[PDB]
Amino acid sequence: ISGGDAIYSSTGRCSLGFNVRSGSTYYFLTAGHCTDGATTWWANSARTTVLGTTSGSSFPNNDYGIVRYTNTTIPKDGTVGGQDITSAANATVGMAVTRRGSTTGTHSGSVTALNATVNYGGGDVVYGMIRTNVCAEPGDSGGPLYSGTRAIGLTSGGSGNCSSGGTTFFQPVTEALVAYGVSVY
Amino acid sequence: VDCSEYPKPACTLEYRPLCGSDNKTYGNKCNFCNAVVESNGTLTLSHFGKC
Repeated sequence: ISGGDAIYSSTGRCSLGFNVRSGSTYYFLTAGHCTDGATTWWANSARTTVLGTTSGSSFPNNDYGIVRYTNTTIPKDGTVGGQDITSAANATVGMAVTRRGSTTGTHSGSVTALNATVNYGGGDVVYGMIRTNVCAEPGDSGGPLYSGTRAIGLTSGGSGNCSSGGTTFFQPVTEALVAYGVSVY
Repeated sequence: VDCSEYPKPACTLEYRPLCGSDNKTYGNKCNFCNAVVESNGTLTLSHFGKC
């Protein structure tokens, strides 16, 4: 399973952001809003292949969660689809980035602004977000935003759609890596 | 589902679909309620789940 593939919790489907690890323990990052309230994650809609259980979740304010893998044999590749990711970097205005998600697949664009606040309502406001002109649609939540072999963010939310164009905001991945003490591979 | 606090300039992107009266599957409640507003109240919910 790699970055961008679908993930299912009890309530719905999101996308795997990046495979990360600390020591010998593997985990995957995804969106906090997908981790909130889910305990087990599976790799298919029928829930027959278990991936693992939620180990941490930060949403609203930030928008990242991590899941620790309990399935010992599924392949946990350090890639996004099949692109390799070898390090993490901070986003910058004008950077060319690409996102992959389980509903729309891969789409590209550029970072247009940093540190934006997005208010999703009912007290769910998130801060510190990367804004871009890449589109994304329901189910794309938590997939990776990367540039080249560099991990940059996790999809959190946006508006528009891919037929007509949209704006998507992403949680900077460096912050999640450092909150959990893990790293990309 | 109540769309009274909409619209919303942005939606989270988890997929938990709903079926609208225009036969389109809406990928989550935030996207469905933003389209009810954009239609000035004429779209309604048909049933939960994909159409």
